[PDB]
Amino acid sequence: STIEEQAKTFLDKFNHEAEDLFYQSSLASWNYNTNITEENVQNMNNAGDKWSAFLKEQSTLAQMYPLQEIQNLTVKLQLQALQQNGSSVLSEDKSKRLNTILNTMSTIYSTGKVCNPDNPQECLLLEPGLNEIMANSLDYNERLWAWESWRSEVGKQLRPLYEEYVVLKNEMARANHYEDYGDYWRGDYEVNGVDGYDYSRGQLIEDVEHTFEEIKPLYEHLHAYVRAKLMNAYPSYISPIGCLPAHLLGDMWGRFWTNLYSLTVPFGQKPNIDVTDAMVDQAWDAQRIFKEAEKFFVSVGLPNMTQGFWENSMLTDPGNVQKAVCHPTAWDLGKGDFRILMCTKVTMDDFLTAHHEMGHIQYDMAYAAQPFLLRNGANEGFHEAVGEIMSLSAATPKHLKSIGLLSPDFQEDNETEINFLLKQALTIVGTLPFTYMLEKWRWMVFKGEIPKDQWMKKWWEMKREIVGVVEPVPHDETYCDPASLFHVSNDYSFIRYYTRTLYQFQFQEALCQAAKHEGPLHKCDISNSTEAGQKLFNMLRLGKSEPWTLALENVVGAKNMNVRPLLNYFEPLFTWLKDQNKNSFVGWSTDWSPYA
Amino acid sequence: PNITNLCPFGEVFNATRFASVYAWNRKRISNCVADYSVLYNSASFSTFKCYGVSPTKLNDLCFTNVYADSFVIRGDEVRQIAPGQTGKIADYNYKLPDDFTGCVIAWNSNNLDSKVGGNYNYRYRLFRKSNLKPFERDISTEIYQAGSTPCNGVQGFNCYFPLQSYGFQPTNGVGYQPYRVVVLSFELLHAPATVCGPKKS
Ligand SMILES: *[C@@H]1O[C@H](CO)[C@@H](O[C@@H]2O[C@H](CO)[C@@H](O[C@@H]3O[C@H](CO)[C@@H](O)[C@H](O)[C@@H]3O)[C@H](O)[C@H]2NC(C)=O)[C@H](O)[C@H]1NC(C)=O
Ligand SMILES: *[C@@H]1O[C@H](CO)[C@@H](O[C@@H]2O[C@H](CO)[C@@H](O[C@@H]3O[C@H](CO)[C@@H](O)[C@H](O)[C@@H]3O)[C@H](O)[C@H]2NC(C)=O)[C@H](O)[C@H]1NC(C)=O
Ligand SMILES: *[C@@H]1O[C@H](CO)[C@@H](O[C@@H]2O[C@H](CO)[C@@H](O)[C@H](O)[C@H]2NC(C)=O)[C@H](O)[C@H]1NC(C)=O
Ligand SMILES: *[C@@H]1O[C@H](CO)[C@@H](O)[C@H](O)[C@H]1NC(C)=O
Ligand SMILES: *[C@@H]1O[C@H](CO)[C@@H](O)[C@H](O)[C@H]1NC(C)=O
Ligand SMILES: *[C@@H]1O[C@H](CO)[C@@H](O)[C@H](O)[C@H]1NC(C)=O
Ligand SMILES: *[C@@H]1O[C@H](CO)[C@@H](O)[C@H](O)[C@H]1NC(C)=O
Repeated sequence: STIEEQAKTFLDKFNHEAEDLFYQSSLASWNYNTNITEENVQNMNNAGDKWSAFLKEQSTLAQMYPLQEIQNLTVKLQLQALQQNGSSVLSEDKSKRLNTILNTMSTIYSTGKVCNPDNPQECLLLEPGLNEIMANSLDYNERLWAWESWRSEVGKQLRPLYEEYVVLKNEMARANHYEDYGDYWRGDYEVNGVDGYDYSRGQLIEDVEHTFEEIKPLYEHLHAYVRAKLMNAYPSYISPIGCLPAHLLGDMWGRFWTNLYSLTVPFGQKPNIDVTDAMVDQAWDAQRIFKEAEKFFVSVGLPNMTQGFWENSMLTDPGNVQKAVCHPTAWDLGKGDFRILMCTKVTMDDFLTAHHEMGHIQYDMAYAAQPFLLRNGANEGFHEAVGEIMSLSAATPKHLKSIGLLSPDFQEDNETEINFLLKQALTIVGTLPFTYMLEKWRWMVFKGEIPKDQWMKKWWEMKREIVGVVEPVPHDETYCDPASLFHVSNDYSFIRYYTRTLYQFQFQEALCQAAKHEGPLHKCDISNSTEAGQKLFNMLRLGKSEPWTLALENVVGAKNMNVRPLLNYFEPLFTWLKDQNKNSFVGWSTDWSPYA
Repeated sequence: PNITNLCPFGEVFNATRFASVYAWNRKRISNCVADYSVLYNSASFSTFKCYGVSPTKLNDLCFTNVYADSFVIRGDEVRQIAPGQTGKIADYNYKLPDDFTGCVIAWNSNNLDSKVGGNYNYRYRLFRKSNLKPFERDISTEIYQAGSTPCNGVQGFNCYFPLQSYGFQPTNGVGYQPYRVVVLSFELLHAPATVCGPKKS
């Protein structure tokens, strides 16, 4: 008999018995996260340690099949996931050292404490407090002190751990047929099957800046406008020639500029569209909010929501001693079980979060028919983009008026539209250069172009060039600034957030085009459009069975990743900014610094 | 005539315990008056899907030696019980002929055959050397060789156990909760017919 038959029998044996164990682990995790008792901790530990202790043998057995003779693609693609060494390529000592390094790095990051100089006994943590200080405060000196204290009492001891971590993980990757760890991360964006849809690991590198160079003028104009407004702000600090400092952005790292909205409102007098008071006045509970969110998807055309979601899921207000961590999550426990978890309150942000999580649930429900190993998105960027599309499309004034929240005789004009566009831009488009620079730095350091001595300095001039952020105070070699980040100290890839925005805007533009809408793109709505729902479903149902290049062929007409929809969305904002700052100049000079 | 003689459908529909699909239960029914009206009007039954005989004319027809086969399967697999159908249990566990003249009833049993820890007492056949002939029952439990080497009844490489259990749980969604299925077969051979419905006066 052929090898393919043996592989098929092995897969059929494996998946059915894996499903039940995965379901048990998911149920234990749900019980722990919904009811925090001591018993649940060890129950989850002893009901999940078995899942890996079972996956190990299945991975071990899936090597006697010589994966260069299998055909039919789908079988080979399914078997590719199983044939993963993981971290077993190395001996016990190196593996346990790496695990201990990860654990100690996580513990150091998660227990940070910095004390103000006058009281060395009352410290502050990254929890609200120090974060609150750098979020919603006004003093220059205290912001600078908090920045320096956090970067000098957290990331100073991380340098040796990260230095050993880099070489250890690079050695593991080289043992796993990848010359860098950057290749190991980029392997997700790789397909070597059908001809005409193929994609290589190194192509993403050439693609990232190719699609980044087109949005540079927009970022430059936003930088110029924000710098001008900050010059109307804190005096004798900003320079009208250079680029703005680091600790004045409005966050610990400057990942998001949302906290900076208050200082740089275009008009100010015009109030934003907020319906929290209207929602309260009509006595709206969580059930009403979730039913409206379900009706939106039903009107679009997606399948109706199943029973048990309204029963098993913890929708709202745990209340009494029954404590529960309630970061808003959507759980896919398997075996046709879907749930949500949230502490719902009466506020607009809760409405948007409910829509986002419901979209996540819909996408999870779409591909339930695929085999066990292929129940994910085509790549790591599709899932969050699909989730955020509904949030983008559910905040339009027309949709709010249709559900009877805004006044029926409401009229929108130039000022409020520009205000909303600026508010959304400050969050969406102000983070792309930061992510691009961080990922470029990580790839470069993994490849080893920058040696041990050229770590912090190179990081800083690439930040000054790409982003436009200067030194409050110098750091020579004894600090590790990027290490003081959640996604860097916990070993998480960061290029997902760059592709998510482009994917979501391409999807929104395609749906609006095939939805018969006329006018500006930012006022588009996809409610009451069955064709758009059918087009979206035809791609959502695929799962991981097809390459993401083919996935970007049913929603849009081009497989490549282009950036035109972003420049189309912020068109009125760009044309207002063009005639807004007609005296100040775009661009920055990399030589001026606050301290020199 | 006068007062009729009932037929025992209670012991086949309201039995406390059914049997796994790989050993589906068979019962023969003869010399009785069967009333299908109470079965048709019942609202509990989800699937009442029978082809060769019109549902409203069961009482008019008169057959001999009716058969009833009962088992318990998964929700998603109820579509596999039909003439000219293919799947996993249709060709390995229970196969119907292409000239079927019978009637299949299926209903939900989530609150009877489920347990909070899981009901692991239902098993089905997953690996066979070849397909199954119509109305054939196989209970052989022998190790399966998927390669070109003897297995000697030990679960080694490419040597699998043929029967695999079920994982029913109370919180599983529709399509995984257990369903109970019973099929009625109406044969008509040369001996005088005895089994058919009441003659109203
Ligand atoms: C999507 O389509 C639905 C209908 O399929 C739209 O709902 C309909 O909205 C209109 C007004 O926009 C409603 O008409 C009004 O009804 C009230 C009574 O509810 C009446 O007092 C008014 O004089 C007026 O006739 C209509 O009832 C309503 N129908 C349903 C079933 O809800 C919905 O607005 C559309 N969403 C869009 C276009 O975003
Ligand atoms: C199997 O058990 C079920 C119940 O577990 C039997 O069905 C039930 O049979 C009783 C007795 O005839 C029915 O009660 C009657 O209902 C009528 C209509 O309301 C009423 O007028 C009578 O006075 C009497 O109360 C009952 O409705 C019926 N259904 C249910 C859901 O309980 C069934 O007969 C047993 N046998 C078989 C072969 O199914
Ligand atoms: C690879 O093999 C699988 C069988 O496991 C094929 O899947 C079946 O394909 C046929 C025809 O395309 C469908 O009618 C079936 O519904 C599919 N599923 C099953 C379970 O049979 C698959 O098409 C094959 N792919 C290639 C490229 O040969
Ligand atoms: C949470 O766990 C405790 C510990 O067993 C238990 O007493 C309590 O009933 C649980 N909560 C709920 C809502 O069941
Ligand atoms: C996993 O490691 C073993 C050595 O322990 C090696 O023989 C095997 O080929 C590796 N798996 C893959 C898929 O390369
Ligand atoms: C969708 O589910 C709701 C929940 O009860 C129901 O009211 C509505 O009729 C359903 N719509 C369908 C099945 O088209
Ligand atoms: C918005 O700008 C256009 C462009 O001239 C103008 O015609 C219109 O009156 C403006 N609307 C408001 C409310 O200012």
